[PDB]
Amino acid sequence: EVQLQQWGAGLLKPSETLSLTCAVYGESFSGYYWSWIRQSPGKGLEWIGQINHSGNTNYNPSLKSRVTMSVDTSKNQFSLKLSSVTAADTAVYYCARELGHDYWGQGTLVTVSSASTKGPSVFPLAPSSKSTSGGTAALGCLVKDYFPEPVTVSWNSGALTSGVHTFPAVLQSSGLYSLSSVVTVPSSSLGTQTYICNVNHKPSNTKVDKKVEPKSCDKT
Amino acid sequence: EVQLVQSGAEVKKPGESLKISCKGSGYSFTSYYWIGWVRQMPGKGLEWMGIVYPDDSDTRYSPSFQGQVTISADKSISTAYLQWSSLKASDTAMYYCVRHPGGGDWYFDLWGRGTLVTVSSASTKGPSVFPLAPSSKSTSGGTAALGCLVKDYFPEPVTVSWNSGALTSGVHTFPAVLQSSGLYSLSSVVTVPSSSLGTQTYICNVNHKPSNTKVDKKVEPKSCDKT
Amino acid sequence: NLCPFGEVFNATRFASVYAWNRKRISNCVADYSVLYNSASFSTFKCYGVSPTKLNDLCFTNVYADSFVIRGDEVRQIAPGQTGKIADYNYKLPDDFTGCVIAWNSNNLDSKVGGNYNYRYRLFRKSNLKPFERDISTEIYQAGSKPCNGVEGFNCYFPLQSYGFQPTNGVGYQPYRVVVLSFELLHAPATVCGPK
Amino acid sequence: EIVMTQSPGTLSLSPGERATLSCRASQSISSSYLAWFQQKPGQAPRLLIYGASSRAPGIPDRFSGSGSGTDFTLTISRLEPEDFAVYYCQQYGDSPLTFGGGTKVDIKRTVAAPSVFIFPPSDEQLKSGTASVVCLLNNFYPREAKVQWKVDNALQSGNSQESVTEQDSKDSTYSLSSTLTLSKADYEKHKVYACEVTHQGLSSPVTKSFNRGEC
Amino acid sequence: DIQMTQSPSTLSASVGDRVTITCRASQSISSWLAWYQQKPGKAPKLLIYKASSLESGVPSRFSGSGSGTEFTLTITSLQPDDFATYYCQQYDSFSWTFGQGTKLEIKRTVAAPSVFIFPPSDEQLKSGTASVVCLLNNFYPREAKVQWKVDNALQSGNSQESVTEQDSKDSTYSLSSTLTLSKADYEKHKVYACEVTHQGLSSPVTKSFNRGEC
Repeated sequence: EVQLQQWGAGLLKPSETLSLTCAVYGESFSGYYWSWIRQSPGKGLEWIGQINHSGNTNYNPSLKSRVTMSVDTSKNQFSLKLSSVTAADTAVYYCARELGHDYWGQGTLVTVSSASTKGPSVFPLAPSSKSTSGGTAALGCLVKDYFPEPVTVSWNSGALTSGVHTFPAVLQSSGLYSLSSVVTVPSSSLGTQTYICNVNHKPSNTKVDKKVEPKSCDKT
Repeated sequence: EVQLVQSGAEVKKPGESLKISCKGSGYSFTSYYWIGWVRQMPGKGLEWMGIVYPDDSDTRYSPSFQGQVTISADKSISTAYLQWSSLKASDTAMYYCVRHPGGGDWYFDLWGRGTLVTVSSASTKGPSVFPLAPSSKSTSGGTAALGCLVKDYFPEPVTVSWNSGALTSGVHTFPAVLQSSGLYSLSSVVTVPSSSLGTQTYICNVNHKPSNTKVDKKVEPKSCDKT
Repeated sequence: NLCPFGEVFNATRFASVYAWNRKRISNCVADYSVLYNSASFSTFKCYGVSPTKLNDLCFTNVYADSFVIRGDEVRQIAPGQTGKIADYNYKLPDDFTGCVIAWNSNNLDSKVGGNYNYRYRLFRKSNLKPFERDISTEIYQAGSKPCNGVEGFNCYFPLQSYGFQPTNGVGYQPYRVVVLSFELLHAPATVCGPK
Repeated sequence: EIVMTQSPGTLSLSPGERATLSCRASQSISSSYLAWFQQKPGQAPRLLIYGASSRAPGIPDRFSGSGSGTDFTLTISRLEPEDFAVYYCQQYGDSPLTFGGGTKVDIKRTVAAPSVFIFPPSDEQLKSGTASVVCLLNNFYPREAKVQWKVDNALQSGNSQESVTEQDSKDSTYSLSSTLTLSKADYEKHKVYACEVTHQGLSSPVTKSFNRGEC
Repeated sequence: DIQMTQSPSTLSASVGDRVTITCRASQSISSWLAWYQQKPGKAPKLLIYKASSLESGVPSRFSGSGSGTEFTLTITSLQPDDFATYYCQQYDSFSWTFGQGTKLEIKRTVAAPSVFIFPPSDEQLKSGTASVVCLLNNFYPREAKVQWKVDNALQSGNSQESVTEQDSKDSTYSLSSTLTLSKADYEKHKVYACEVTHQGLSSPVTKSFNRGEC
């Protein structure tokens, strides 16, 4: 039961260089070809190339110019270097055995961007007199302009696991990310129970505990 | 049905030019198949002439025919052509159009019914009928023979029936042989009992279509008048 | 003498790139004029020499290697190249002296339905050496079990057939290739040009 | 590069029923060299069928293959929870390898009325230097539903971003969230803001809106 | 040009019997050889390609064998629809050459060749030339010669023969010679004689007639 362990860089910048390394345990490194395979959204799976223990390489003409494969036999390791990375190389890379029919890796997500670490802006969407449908109103919070992923949102510190719908992160024009977390609760509680959206960004260790209140129309 | 249709027969004279055609029907006939020609002399073997690719209008000939004939094609109507500039008497033969199932399989999987080409110096003519009344030595155990002879006729073919098409008792119509005068000769004959001196009035019906000629001629046991 | 450059170029059948046919040429008067001047050869390259001054040399031996490939795998026939044809089937050296010629043969090597007689080697546990053949049909083991000359899971057959149809594209069409390799040694020169 | 194309790009069935997926090549493939991969979220692809008809070890007897030449097909006798995933077709008869786009398999249920809600901005985001309004559709099947924005009875475009949730493990429903972002100047010169929705589960589109300074 | 040689050329046989034919190349054609069938009047038909393969639409009694330089075609369960001519074609190299032909016959008892003589009529002389004829109705085998003697003297280059095909009932041939001459050369001599020679016949029979005698 061959086991493959991957590692390498994560976030990068344009025109930088990407380097990944997969190591093997449980069978003979020699006698087989070892391949790299990337998967992106919309472009499906794709085959990059394969390398042998003698250092012999098979490449894909699409990327023949940028890919460089290497192999260390003593350590049972192989490695990939992809140069001139643009924003189209964001994808999940796997290391596999010849004709991956048998064994694969676990995956390494690689993201390219021009921005750097940054914390989120948290703004609340409150239950107004319009957004109530059957004595059960929807509230929520909105994280905007953060980088990188992932930023995780909870409510009342795990004290709520019903009606919770957290959408994915939509990429904006500013190269940043944004998402919203909405929750439905009975209108018979919006004045009684506390409503908090605890947000945590790990790549920057930035944490927020913001409470939510209704959007009243103050009559001056 | 997948087939190849060829132009009808042809009668010609030396010097003149000629062009015959073959059209394919029942497949991707418009192109992508080699169309070729095969020759057969009267009572002899088969000789290969050449092939043509309609799409690219390529062509491949045989040494024995390179220069003499021309083989061309037309993909629009899917028709192959064989062409002569100056004919000779040797060009009298049957010609078949053939198709290759190409890609290393260079045998002939499809054949036409055949175009007959006659090259003669003479001109159309009507037949001459003569009798072949029984003989004296023909009294062979009662086996008496009678017949008719069609000589000096052109072009082929004629047909020789008997009793308006009612007698077939051992009656044969020999093939037409070519004389040196550019004409043809043949004979039909019937066997009967020697008691047929007065039992039957056999009449040979000779029919030649080109000259619109028809002749019904009776047979009678020749009586050598005594002096 | 006018040695046979026709049994090589003008032949009814050709070989498969994994079993390319090699012919030796010796003691001849070689006319390279039909080739350098002909509208048939789409690809005509020459490495180590100039193609307009071929009748002015005198080599010891000549080798003509003939085969058929796709139309997009003709750039792989050159020194210092990579691909399925230049690593597993036919490999040229780097100090190469000779000439590569290639021309389309869709009329002879194609067939409605498909001509599955031309094959290529797809799988190999290593890379060929220059001017090396491999006609072995052993089974390709890509898994943990031995194949025992028996196909199955992760045990595959390495020789696979091209698919040649006339309605294909110019990149998936057949091309016939002849490689001429000149050999000049310390011995006399038996292949000289005409005068 | 042999181009493989899957059919259909998406599929919706219910347990028990049978499934039929298809792959089509650009040129004829080698003998039958055509594999079928399964992929679930987070995990890596798993091979099921090799040779276009053979079943790999450790695979249930319900996955079957068929076809040849340029057309291949995968069949699933009885769908099961573990069978809802993303499937891929692969060819290893030529070089390079090529996978197909994909063909998802989603669960099927009865239509549902999308619950529509709207949210106004907060003064924090306002003074921050931007504004964004939010429209939330909840608990609707099927996924295909259209939404648009109208500023003072005037269609918009290029200034709205929407996102969809994933099929719940309980009711097989979806959620949609559209955010219409803009500078506060465009929010102070345009008057109204309306979220318009059109779903198969409804008889006519529905618009929920609010005007400037309204609350 | 690869030259093909067939053997035999005229091969008799009966119904239900087994028959074999051979083709031979001047070079080595690995398996590139086809066999065609041709009957009188009709076009040739394909039977076998690759020298050991059969065409769709053919019976099983036909089989092919060989490789290299010698090939054979065998027909086990012979039937009336198999008496025809057969050609071998090679398709290894240009140009493509056929064989020469191997006809089949329908053997029978050694028939008794009869003979008839028919003189001319004075109407032919009115036309300017006369013609006598001599028939060998219902003879077998095919080899049978007719000698013309003008006054017991050979006379060649003056007559013309014509022979039928195999009858469908008795499988016997029929031949006819015609001796044509001018109204002058017809007066050259008087005794016109036809002598039939045939292996099956133990004694060549002769039939002659004087001018104005019969």
